[PDB]
Amino acid sequence: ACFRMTPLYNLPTHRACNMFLESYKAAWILTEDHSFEDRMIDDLSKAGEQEKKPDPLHQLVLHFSRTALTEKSKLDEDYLYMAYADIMA
Amino acid sequence: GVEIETISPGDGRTFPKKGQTCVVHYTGMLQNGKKFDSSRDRNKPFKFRIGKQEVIKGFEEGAAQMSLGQRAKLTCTPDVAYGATGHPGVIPPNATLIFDVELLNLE
Amino acid sequence: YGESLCFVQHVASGLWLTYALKKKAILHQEGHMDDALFLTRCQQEESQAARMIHSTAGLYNQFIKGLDSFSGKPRGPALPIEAVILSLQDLIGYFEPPSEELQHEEKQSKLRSLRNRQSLFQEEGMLSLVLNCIDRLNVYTTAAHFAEYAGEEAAESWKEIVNLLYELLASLIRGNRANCALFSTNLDWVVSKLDRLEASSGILEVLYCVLIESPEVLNIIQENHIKSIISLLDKHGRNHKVLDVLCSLCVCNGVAVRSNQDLITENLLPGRE
Amino acid sequence: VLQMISACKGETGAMVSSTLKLGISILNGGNAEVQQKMLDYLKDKKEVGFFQSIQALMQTCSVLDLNAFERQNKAEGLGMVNEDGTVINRQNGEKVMADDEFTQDLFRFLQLLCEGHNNDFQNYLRTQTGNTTTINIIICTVDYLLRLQESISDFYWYYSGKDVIEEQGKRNFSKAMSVAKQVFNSLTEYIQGP
Amino acid sequence: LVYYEGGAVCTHARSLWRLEPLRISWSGSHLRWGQPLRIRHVTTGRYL
Amino acid sequence: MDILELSERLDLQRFHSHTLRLYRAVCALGNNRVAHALCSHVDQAQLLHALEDAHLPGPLRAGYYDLLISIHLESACRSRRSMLSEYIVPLTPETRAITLFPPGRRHGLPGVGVTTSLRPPHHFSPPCFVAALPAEAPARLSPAIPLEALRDKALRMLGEAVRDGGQHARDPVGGSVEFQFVPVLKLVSTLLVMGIFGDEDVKQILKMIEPEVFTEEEGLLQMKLPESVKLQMCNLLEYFCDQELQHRVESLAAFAERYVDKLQANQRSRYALLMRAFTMSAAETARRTREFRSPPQEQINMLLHFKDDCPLPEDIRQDLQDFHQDLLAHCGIQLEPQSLQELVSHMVVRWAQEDYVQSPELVRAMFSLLHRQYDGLGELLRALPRAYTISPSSVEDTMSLLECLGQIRSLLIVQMGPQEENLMIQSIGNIMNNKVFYQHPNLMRALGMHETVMEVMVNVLGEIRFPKMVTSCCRFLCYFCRISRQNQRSMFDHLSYLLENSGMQGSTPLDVAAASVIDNNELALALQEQDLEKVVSYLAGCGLQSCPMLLAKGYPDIGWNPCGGERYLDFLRFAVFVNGESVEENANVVVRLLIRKPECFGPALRGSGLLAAIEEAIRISEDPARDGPNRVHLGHAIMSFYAALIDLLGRCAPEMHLIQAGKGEALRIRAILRSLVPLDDLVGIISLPLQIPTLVQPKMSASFVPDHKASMVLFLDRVYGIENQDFLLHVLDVGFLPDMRAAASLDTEMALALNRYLCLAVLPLITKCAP
Repeated sequence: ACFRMTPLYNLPTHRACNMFLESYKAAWILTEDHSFEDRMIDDLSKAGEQEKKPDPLHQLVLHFSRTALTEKSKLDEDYLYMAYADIMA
Repeated sequence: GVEIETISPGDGRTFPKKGQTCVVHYTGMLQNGKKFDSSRDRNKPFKFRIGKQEVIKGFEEGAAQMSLGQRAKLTCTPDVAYGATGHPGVIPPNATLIFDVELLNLE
Repeated sequence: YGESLCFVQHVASGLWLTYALKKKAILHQEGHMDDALFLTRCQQEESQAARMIHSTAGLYNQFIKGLDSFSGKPRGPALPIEAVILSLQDLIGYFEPPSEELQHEEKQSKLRSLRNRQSLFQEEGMLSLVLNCIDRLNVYTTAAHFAEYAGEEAAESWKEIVNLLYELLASLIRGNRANCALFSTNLDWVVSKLDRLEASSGILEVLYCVLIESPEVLNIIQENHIKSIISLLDKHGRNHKVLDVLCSLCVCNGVAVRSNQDLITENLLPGRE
Repeated sequence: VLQMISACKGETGAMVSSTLKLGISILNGGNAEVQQKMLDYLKDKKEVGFFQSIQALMQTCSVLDLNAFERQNKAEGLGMVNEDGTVINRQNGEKVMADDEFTQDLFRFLQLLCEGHNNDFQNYLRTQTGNTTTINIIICTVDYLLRLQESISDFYWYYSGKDVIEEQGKRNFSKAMSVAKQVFNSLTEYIQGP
Repeated sequence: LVYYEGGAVCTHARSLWRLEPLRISWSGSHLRWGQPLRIRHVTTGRYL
Repeated sequence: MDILELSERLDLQRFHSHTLRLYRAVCALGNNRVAHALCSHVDQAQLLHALEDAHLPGPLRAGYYDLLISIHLESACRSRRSMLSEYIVPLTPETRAITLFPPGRRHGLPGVGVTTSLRPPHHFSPPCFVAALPAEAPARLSPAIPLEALRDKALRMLGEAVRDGGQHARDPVGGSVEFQFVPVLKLVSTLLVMGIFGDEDVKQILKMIEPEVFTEEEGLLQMKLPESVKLQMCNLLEYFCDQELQHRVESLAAFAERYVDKLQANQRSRYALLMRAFTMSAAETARRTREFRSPPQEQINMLLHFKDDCPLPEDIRQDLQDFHQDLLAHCGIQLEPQSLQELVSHMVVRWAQEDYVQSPELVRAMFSLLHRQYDGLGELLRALPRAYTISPSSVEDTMSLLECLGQIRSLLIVQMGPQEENLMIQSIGNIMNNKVFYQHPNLMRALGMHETVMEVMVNVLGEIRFPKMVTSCCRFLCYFCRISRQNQRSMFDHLSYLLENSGMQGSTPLDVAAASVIDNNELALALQEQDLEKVVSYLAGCGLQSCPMLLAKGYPDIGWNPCGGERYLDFLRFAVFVNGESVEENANVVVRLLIRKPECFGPALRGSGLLAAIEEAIRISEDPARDGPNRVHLGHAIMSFYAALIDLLGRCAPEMHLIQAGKGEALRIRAILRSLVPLDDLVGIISLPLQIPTLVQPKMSASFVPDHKASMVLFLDRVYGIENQDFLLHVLDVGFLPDMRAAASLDTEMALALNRYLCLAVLPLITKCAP
C-alpha cells in the first residue's frame, strides 16, 4: 500500500489546513526558545516598593501552602501549580 | 359554561369569525382577587388564533361574545379551565378564573 | 519498640495462646512458629478518648434499664439524673467545633483531631444507645402528666435533658459524611418527631446538618416527608431556618435533583397563604 | 516543597514529578541554610507522612523488564499503518523504564539533602526520634538497587547467547546504569562524613 | 472470643491494649522479660 | 405595606431574603419548566422596576439581581461557557480576509471586529398562562425577556454609577459600595459572555474601564475598591483576554487557505515539470519519494522543513517568514502602557503591592491572569488541539450536532430521573445520522464527546437502575470505536476502568472493552498484563456460585454460573487472536493464570469428565422439569460455556512455524495444552448427531447446536492436527459422514446453521489433508 497513496493536489482544501496546523505547531511554534522566566520572578519580588507586609511573591508562596494543608482525601491536579513550580525553578 | 358581565363595549358590529387574528391585552385573576398574569405590564398584547384550540376554551368561547373595543369582566368555571389537575405550581385545581379582557383590533 | 518480636504465655500454666480473619486465639500447649509479634505505640489523644467511652457505656446502660423498670407500671431504685446532667455537658464541649476567628494553618489540626475522635465514637457503638435512650424517653408526651410514672421531683429534668440529647447528636454528626450516611435507613425517625413541641428547634438543627453532609439521603424522600416539613413552617411562624433546609434539600455539590425540584412547588406556590 | 511531598501520600502523578524539580533547584549546589531551614521545620511539626510519602514512592519505581522488552520489539516490527496513517513513534515508545527520569530525580533530590556532610541529616535519615514511627530511608535504598542488580543481570543472560548487541538493546542498557550511577552517588553521601 | 483483623481495624478503638503489672508501686518502671502482667482491653474493661 | 419599610423592620427583611434564596434555588441548573412557573409570582415589569430603585436595602438589591439571571439567563449562559473554548472555522470569504494587526504594526481592540467561529443560537420562548395542557414532553425552553432594551439598560445603569463613585457621597446606592457595584457588574459579565453586546458597546465599555489607553474622566481601575468588587473585574477581564486569543486563532487558520491554495498549485507545477523529463535514471527515484511514496502528512512535513533538502522556491518561502515574524510580534515577544498586556500586568501587581489579600479565590484568579500575559505562546499552544477547519457547505449540518451536543452536555449535572432519560435517547439517536459524525473522526474526540457520554453511563451504574439507556449508550460507544484508527486508540485507555464494571439481554459496557481491542495487533501486544488477572478473577466469581437473576425465576441453584463465563471468555477470545494469526506474547500469559486457579475450569475438570458432563447436559435439554422453570434456558448454557472454553484454548495454541524452531515455550505450552483435555474425549463430541427438519422444526435456542461443534474441530486442527492416515478416516467416518450426508438432505433455519458449520470449519480441514 506504499504506492497507492494520493498526492496533495487531489485533496479538498478544507483537509489541507487540518494537517497544516498539526505540522506548523510541532515544527515552528514548539521549536522557539523563549526565556521570560528571568524577569517575571524578580519584579514580582522587588515589588515591596511602597510608601512588614508580604511582597507579592510571598503571597503566591503562602497561597500554595494553604492549598496543600486542607485535609482533603487526595491531592488533586492543579495545573496552575504546574506552571509556577518550574517558573520558579 | 361561562358568563360575561361587560364593562364598556366598542363598535358592536364585529364579532370573531373563523380564520382571523385575535389580539387581546388581557390580565388574569384568581377568585380571591389575587392575580397571577397580566399581559399589560410586559407591553406585548397576547395574539392568539381563532378556533385552533391553542388557548384554553373558557377564554376561547367567551371571546365569541366580544366585539371590537369591548371590555368585559368575564369568568370561567373549573370544568372549562384546568379542572382537577390545575396548572402545576401556579394555580390549584378546582378554581375559577376571573378575567379582565379587551380586544384591540382585527376581530 | 519496633524491635521486640516476642510472645506471651500463661506462665501459671505454661500454655501458649495461639490461633486456629476470625482466627480464635486459644491456649495451646504445643508452641508453634506463629506467635512471634513486635508491639508498637499508641497515641496520646485516643488513649484519652478510649477510657471515657468505658465510663459512659457503663453509665448510659445503667441509666437505660433503670428507666425501663417502670416502663408500664405506674407508681402511687433511683435514677442517675444529676449524673447524666453533667456527663452530657462535657460531651458537648469535647465535640465543640473550632471558631472562625482562628488562624488557618493550625485550625485544621484542631479539626482533624475532632474528626478522628467523632468517628472513633460511631464505630464503638454510641449511636444506637444515644438513640435508644431518647425513644424510650419520648414515649411520654406531656411534661409532668406522663412523668407521673416516676415522680414530680424527677419530673423537672425531663424537659431539659431532651434538649441536651438532641444537642450531642448534632455534635458528632456535623460534617462527618461517613456518619451522616447512617441516616439513610431511618429518615422517618426524625420526621416522626419534628413537631414534638419540646426542644422543637433542637431536632430541626439535627436534620439541617445531615441534609448538607450526605447527598445519599436526598434521593430517598417522597412527598409524604415534604408535606410534613411545610406543615412545620405553618405551625411555628415565619422561621428563617426552614427556608435553608428547603434550599439544601434541592441541590448538593453541583448536582440538581429534579425529582423533588417540583415537589416543593406543588405545595407552596399555588397556596399563596 | 516539604508539604506537597507529604500531601501526595505516594502517587506517581505529575505533581510530585513537577515539584521535585523545584526541590532539586532550591537545593542545588549543596546549599547549607536551606537544608538547615528544612530540618527544623520538619522536626518540630513532627508530621509523620513525609517519610511515608517517599517510602511509598521508592517501592513504585521500575526496573528492567524482559517480558515488556520483546513487546516493544514486535511493536517496532511495523513501520507505517494503512490508509496513510502515520504511527506515533515515541508516544508509547519506550515501554520499559518509562519512569527513569522521575526516579533519577528522586535520589538526586535526597542526595542533596546530605551533600555537605550535614551530620544531623545522616543521623536523621535512618531514625527520627520525636515522631512515633521510624522509617530508615537508607535501608530502603538498599532494597531498591538490589532490585536493579538481578534485573540487569537477567538482561545479561538474555544476551549471553548471540554475538552482537543491536541498537535498541544498547540504549535500554545505557538507561539501565545512568540510574544506577545516581543511586550509588546518593548512597555514598549518607556515608561520606564519617 | 479474640481474633485477628486486617487493616481498617488497626487504627480503630477496638485494637488497643492496656498493660497492667502485678504489684502497685513502681508500676511504670521499665519492662523486661520474665515480668508477669495482666492484659486488659481498654474499652471493655475485661481481662484476658 | 411598602417594600421600603424593610430597611427598618429587620425581621421580615431576613425572612424575605431567605425566601429569595428559595426561588433561585428551586429553578437552579436549567429547570425551564418551573422557571415558567414562578414567572407568575414575579412578573417581568416589577423585576426590572426594582432593578434600578435607589433606596432598596442591602441584600434585597442583590437578591433580585440574583433572581433575574437565574430565571432568564443562566440556562443559555451555561450552554455558551462550555463551548467558547472549542473552535471551528468555516470557509466563507469573510474568513478568507482577516489578519492580525488592523490595516493602516499597531494593535487593535479586543472584541471589536468580526468573528466566524460557529456558535448556536439560544431560542428563548415567551411565557403564557392560558395555553392548553398537552395531555414525554419534547422540552421546555427558558422564559424570554426584551433583550434589545436590556442591553441599553445596563450601560446607563453603570454609566452614572461609576462617576457617582467619584463624588464619594457617603449615602451609597444600596448601603455600601460593595452592594453598589457587585450586582451591576455581575450582570454585565453575564450579558457579555452571551455576546449580545454590539461592537460599539464594547468600544464604550472599554472607555469605562480604562479611558486613558483605549482611545481610538474618572477610571474604574483607579479607585480604591474593596475585595469583592475586584474579582468581578477579573471575571470581566478574563473575557477580554480570550477574544485576543480567539482573534489570532481565527486569523492563523485564515492564513492557511491563503497559503495552501497557492501551495496546492506548486506541486502541480512541480510534477508536470517532472513527469515527462528524460534527465536522469537513478536520482529520479529521489524525486519519486513524494508523489506516490510519501503519505500526505509526511508530504507537508518536508515541505515545511525550511528554518535555519527542500523543494520550495525562494519566493514563496519568504511570505511565511513574514507571517511568523508578525505573529510573535502580535504577542508579548518584543522580537529585537499602550497595550492590553502592559496594562493588565501593571494593575495586577500593584493591587498586591498595596494591600495584603485574604480571600483565596481572588488570588487564584489574580495570578492566573498574569500568567496568560507572559507565556502568550503557551496560551496559544494549549488551544491549537481544539481548532478545526470545515467546508462551508457542511455548516448547516454541524450546528444541528452542536445543538444536540449541548443538550447532552447539560445532562451531566442533573441527577438521573425517568423523564430526561428519554431526552438522551433521541439526543444520542440524532447523532447516529448527522452525516458529519461519520466523516470527521478527528473532530469528535477533540470535542471530547466520548468522554461526556462515558460518565453518564457511569453515574447511573455507580442492582441496576435503568437498563433502557445503558444498552443504548454503550451501543453508541461500540459504533464509535469502529470508525477510524485512533478513535479505537482513544477509547483504549479506559478499559482500566471499564473492566471494573463487569456486573441482562442486550448490549453491555463490557462489550465496549472487547470492541476496543478487536482487530488491532498493535493494541494487543501493547495491552498491559496487569489487567488480565482481574478478568480471570472475575471468572473465578462466576465459577463458584449462581447469579440470583437465575434464582429470580426459580431455576435450580448450581454452584457455578454457566452464562457468566460466556460473557467473559468471548472477550478473551479477542485478546489472543488478531486477523487469523495467534499472538504469542499474550497466549503464554493467559494460560499461566487460568491454571494457577483451577476453579476457572468447571467442576467437571477437577472429578467428573468432559463427555460425562456433556451427556448429562444433553439429557437436561430433554427433561424440562430437570431444567430450570422466558428466553433464558439452562442446558444450552452449560453446553455453550464448555464449548466456548475450548476455542480460546484452541486459538492460544502456538503457530506451527514456532514448532519447527524448537522454542521451549512453544512446545511446552503445547505440552500442557495437550495434557488438559484428552484426544479421545474430543472424538465423542464430534461424533454426535442431531434432529433435522425437512424442506416441523426443533428449537435451537435450548438445544444442541453445531456452534458447540465448530469449537471442537478448530481445537484439534491446532494442538493435535492430522499426521497419519488411519486416524483421519477413523474420525472422518464417525464424525463428518454422519453429518454432511444429513446436511445434503435439504438441498430453512437449521440448514443455515449447518452449512456454514461445514463451509468454514470442517472443509478447510479436508483441503489441508488432501495429499
